[PDB]
Amino acid sequence: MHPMLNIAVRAARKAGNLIAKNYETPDANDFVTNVDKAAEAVIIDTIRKSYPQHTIITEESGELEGTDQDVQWVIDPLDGTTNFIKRLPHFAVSIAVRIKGRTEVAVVYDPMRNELFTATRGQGAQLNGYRLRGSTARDLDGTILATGFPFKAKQYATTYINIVGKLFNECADFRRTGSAALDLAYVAAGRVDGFFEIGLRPWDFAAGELLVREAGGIVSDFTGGHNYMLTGNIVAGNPRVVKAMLANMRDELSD
Amino acid sequence: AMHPMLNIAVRAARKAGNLIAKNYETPDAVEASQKGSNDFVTNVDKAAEAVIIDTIRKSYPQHTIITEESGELEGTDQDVQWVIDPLDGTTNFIKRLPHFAVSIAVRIKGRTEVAVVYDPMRNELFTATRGQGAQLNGYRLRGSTARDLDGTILATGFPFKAKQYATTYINIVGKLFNECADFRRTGSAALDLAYVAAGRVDGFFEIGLRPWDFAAGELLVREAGGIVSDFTGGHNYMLTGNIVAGNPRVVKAMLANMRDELSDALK
Amino acid sequence: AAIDAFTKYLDIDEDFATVLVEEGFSTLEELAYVPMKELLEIEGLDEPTVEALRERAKNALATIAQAQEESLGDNKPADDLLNLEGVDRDLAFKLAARGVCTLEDLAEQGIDDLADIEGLTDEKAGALIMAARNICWFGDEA
Ligand SMILES: [Mg+2]
Ligand SMILES: [Mg+2]
Repeated sequence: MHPMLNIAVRAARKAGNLIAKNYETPDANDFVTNVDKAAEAVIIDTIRKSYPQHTIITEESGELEGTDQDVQWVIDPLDGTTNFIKRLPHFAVSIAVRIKGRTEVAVVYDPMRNELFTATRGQGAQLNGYRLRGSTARDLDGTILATGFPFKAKQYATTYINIVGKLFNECADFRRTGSAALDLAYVAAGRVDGFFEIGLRPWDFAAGELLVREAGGIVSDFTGGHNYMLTGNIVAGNPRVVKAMLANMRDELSD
Repeated sequence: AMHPMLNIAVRAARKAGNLIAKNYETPDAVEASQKGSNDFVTNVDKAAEAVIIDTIRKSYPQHTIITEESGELEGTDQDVQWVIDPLDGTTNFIKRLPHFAVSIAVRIKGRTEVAVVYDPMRNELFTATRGQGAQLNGYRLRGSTARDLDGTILATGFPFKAKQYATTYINIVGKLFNECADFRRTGSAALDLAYVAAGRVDGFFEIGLRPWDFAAGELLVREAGGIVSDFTGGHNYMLTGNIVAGNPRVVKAMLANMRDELSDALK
Repeated sequence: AAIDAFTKYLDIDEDFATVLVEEGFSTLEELAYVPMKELLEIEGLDEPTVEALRERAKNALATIAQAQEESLGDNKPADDLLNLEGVDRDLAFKLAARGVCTLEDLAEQGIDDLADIEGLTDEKAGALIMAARNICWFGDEA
């Protein structure tokens, strides 16, 4: 848990350094993808030097294998890309290392605020030396929902709207900074009570789901199942609020 | 040079924000109490408001002050007002969500003249003075140059104090989601207005906002190329608390889109 | 620190003396026999009282054994945690030892939570947890 985490942390460090460096060339749709590729490539170099056996899984490069196919590196060098496209500073790098059909290492690093959340299965998820103890809410009273509008899954638009309508009738308020990984980190660190989003992808939540579960929370799909890994339908938070949310949101779904 | 009252206001906001940051790293010192709907108010609010009032009275012992807590402290004069929010997004500071700001603006003869908002967590300082413009830490602010409701990002707020409009509100958002790309929700009206003036989000709108939660941001978005209005194109937004703001094209498109979805109570 | 142990050891009458840690009274099995070269240093306990000491010593060993077998059973897989279909007595051992001695807190444990369970794979564990979610969250019963 020490060496893998140290390597991942150094990788996220280099990624965040390059990202923040390139964040100072003001321009007013492509160069964002260029620096994305560059950060992904220096991450790839970090993967090749240290442990050249593991395999890499990126939204961009798909999956690039080596010899140890049992150790997958799921590295999103940027989440909430549109923010960095608009200079809105809410974005992070999400490193994940899955071993034996299961996530084991997780890191989410915002270089702007310098937020470096780490997570090993079992021993838990730390932040800068602090332990994330989830949220204290037992229901949907006065709580905050890290809600995410499906700007890539417009098919479920109206369904999602009715769902969030019922929620806001029941719950208190939403938040959306346009960064799934950071949303998961925040709901993990008790900064926002509950979280739920539609149509996500493994390279996005790969680390955040572990960050949440290690914080006395759970991650599931809209039907309590465990296929949210690929169905992109995720609800997360400490179990009280997740139960209180599912009990209200089940009866207006379509999947 | 630098507008005088603007300098006093930014110094006061700096001190208040330093106190805010000080209270932030201590999740013990905050001793809040619930006052409205799904939100507390902390002792930190009182401390920051006190610091701001004192710093203002130091160099202005007669100006009128306005605040959510102290209502309206009528100084010996009543033409120079200081609308103050020592915290926008107290809900976030409760949960220590690092996204909030202090807000200070000055009204002269009813017209906002200088305004500042301050995010201590990112050390961002949105200043804006009338007839000279808005600045972010020393850079000009022009707002998003987007020309239509396509690909835009829309900042908004849910009416946790007036949830009756929610349904209507929902429909509005629903309608908007037909065209716009994505929304934004930070629970901080002032910072939403700033981001609009910052060109970070390409449009903002909220149903039923408090007067001292935009009187600083509205001058920012004004002098940053953007315009503000109510949901019917009028100037009564200061009373209804119903705000839309952004560059002229996106504001016009939003108003055209919402002319139907809206309810007659709001118009 | 033995005050709960020697309650009734030399207990034909407790107003004789407190037990002796000079020989230890802290092995309880290798102390089944200590010769009379050192067991003449006790006073006020004649030979019938010595046989009574042996009887109450068997009783004290019984007390320590009972304390052992009672503190061990911090598992208590209950009927509400045994009735669960697919959850036998042994899976109930392992689950009530995992850290959830109930069902409501059980529906609040994911796959990786209930992984490494003796007698359950990953997929069937997930199916059982989903069934527990049906019986605690989805069924909407009380
Ligand atoms: Mg990505
Ligand atoms: Mg306020």
